[PDB]
Parts: sequence; C-alpha cells; structure tokens
Amino acid sequence: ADLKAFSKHIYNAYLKNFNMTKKKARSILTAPFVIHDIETLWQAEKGLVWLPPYKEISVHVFYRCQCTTVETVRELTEFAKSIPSFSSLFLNDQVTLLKYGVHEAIFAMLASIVNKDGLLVANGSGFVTREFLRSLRKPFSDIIEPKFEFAVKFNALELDDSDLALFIAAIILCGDRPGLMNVPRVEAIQDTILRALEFHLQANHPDAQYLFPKLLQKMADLRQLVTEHAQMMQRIKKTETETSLHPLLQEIYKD
Ligand SMILES: CCCCN(c1cccc(-c2ccc(SC)cc2)c1C)S(=O)(=O)c1ccc(OCC(=O)O)c2ccccc12
Ligand SMILES: CCCCCCO[C@@H]1O[C@H](CO)[C@@H](O)[C@H](O)[C@H]1O
Ligand SMILES: CCCCCCO[C@@H]1O[C@H](CO)[C@@H](O)[C@H](O)[C@H]1O
Repeated sequence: ADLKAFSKHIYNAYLKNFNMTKKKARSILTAPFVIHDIETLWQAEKGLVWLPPYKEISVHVFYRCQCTTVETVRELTEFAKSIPSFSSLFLNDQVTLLKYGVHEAIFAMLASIVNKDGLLVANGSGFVTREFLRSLRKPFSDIIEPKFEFAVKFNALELDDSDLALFIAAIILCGDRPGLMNVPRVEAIQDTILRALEFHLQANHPDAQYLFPKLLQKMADLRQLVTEHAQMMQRIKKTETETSLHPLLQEIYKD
C-alpha cells in the first residue's frame, strides 16, 4: 500500500544521484569512441575521451578502473544517504553497510553499461571492447571476464532503472553484514525494500519470468562474485608491488 510511494522515493534518490542511468546507457549502446587496441587507447587519452605515474597498458587500465570505482562509491554513498531510513542509522552502521555493499552494487549497475561486445567508459564517451580487455596481461584479463559473464545473464532479465533502484537499495540495506551494530533495524529495512520490490515487479513486469526469486538468486550470485573479486584483488596487492591502490579501496577491502 504505502510501498508504491516508498519505491518512488528510492527511484527518485537513484535518479538524483547516478550520472549514468540504464536508460541513458542502452540508448548510447544502440557515437562513443571505440577502444580496441593500444593506438585507440592512446587516442582516447589525448583529450578526445578524457593519475599516478605511468607504468604500462594493463596498469593504466587498472588505474582508470580505480578512478571510476571510487566515483561510483561516491554516488552510492549519496544514493544511500538519500534514503531516510539509511540516514537515521548511526554513521558507523552506514559505513559498515557501504563497506560490504558497494562492490555488489557496483557489479549490478555495471550490467547497465555492458553488452556482449564491451562496456562504456568515461560517462559514455567511450566503448572499450571485450576483446581488447581479454588482451591485457594476467591477472587483469582474468578479473574482467567473469563480470561480462555475469552482466550478460543479468541483462536478460530486462530490468529498468526503477527495478534497479530497489534492487541496489536492497543490496546496501543488508542485515548480514559483518560488524553491524543495529541488526534488527537493518533487517526490518531490508524486508520493507524486498516487499516493495516484489510489489514493484508485479506492477512493472506483469508477465514476469519468475522474476522476484531470480533477483534473490542474483543477489547471492553478486556476493559470490565479490568474494572472488576480493581474492583476485589480494593477488594484485601481493604480486604487483609497484602498482598503487587507491586509499579508499584499500579501506574497503581491509579485513
Ligand atoms: C564487464 C567488464 C568489467 C571489467 N572491470 C571494469 C569495470 C569498470 C571499468 C573498467 C574499465 C575498462 C577500461 C578502461 S580504459 C580502457 C577503464 C575502466 C573495467 C575494466 S571490473 O568491473 O571487473 C573491475 C572493477 C574494479 C576493479 O578494481 C577496483 C575495485 O575492485 O575497487 C578492477 C580491477 C581490475 C580489473 C577489473 C576491475
Ligand atoms: C563510504 C565507503 C567507506 C568504506 C570504507 C570503510 O573503511 C572502514 O572505515 C572504518 C571507519 O573509519 C574503519 O574502522 C575500518 O577499519 C575501515 O575498513
Ligand atoms: C585497489 C586494490 C585494493 C585491494 C587490496 C586488497 O587488500 C586486502 O583485501 C583482502 C580481501 O581478500 C583483505 O582480507 C586484506 O585485509 C586486504 O589488505
């Protein structure tokens, strides 16, 4: 009943806080400058499309990834704060939820800007090919591929921005997070969001392909995806000594 209005407030918060909507993304994807080799990557840097001291091609890509990720974390923070029930939480719990939730949300939203062939970069000014990213030296290519596999299956669910606003909110407001102080309040908020989501999916996808429980599965898939990604990020930290890691991302991964 009150859930329809509750979803509108979340959707509003999403529209207010993210630079790239799926609506914007899909329209661009169907012109952005194409990065498919070293030459085009260099031409993208020469101002036409767009940091620590230069090392190499794969590390340059890794550095630009961090920049993007840091910026997405900022947006997710503002999104979450635009939800009143999130803002009533003590700041430590807010930080705990963002700590353990941002990468799950990042990979979910990433599907919005991805097709079988590649992904948009630089606020839609660029399109980097999947084949080009495959060509980067290990471990970077290994880290990248699973996100394509995830994003393609996820895009088959044909969610829109209003669906995603609730889905991301549910990811952030998660009672399972380690070190959470007020577990009961968060669980109660999660439950309201999930109820709003099921209600919203009924109204928005009337002939739903068992859509709500498939999204719950995707949430579990995202948790596994982040687990594996964190393991791969630990490998970078251990093996790539000369490569710098953004302080905030270091804080997120810590413990
Ligand atoms: C669907 C493929 C996603 C691949 N990764 C990603 C995500 C967003 C932007 C970019 C990117 C690509 C090209 C350029 S210029 C040629 C710039 C950016 C990439 C590679 S990823 O989502 O798998 C990914 C996410 C985050 C990473 O480190 C940051 C963090 O964990 O906070 C990644 C690090 C290495 C490889 C992929 C990363
Ligand atoms: C908004 C995203 C912030 C995620 C970084 C959280 O970083 C966390 O901050 C806590 C409070 O300073 C620290 O106690 C904790 O050690 C650190 O991992
Ligand atoms: C931008 C790259 C920052 C990632 C550095 C990874 O850092 C590591 O992540 C592990 C997670 O497996 C944590 O257990 C460990 O404490 C942390 O130092």
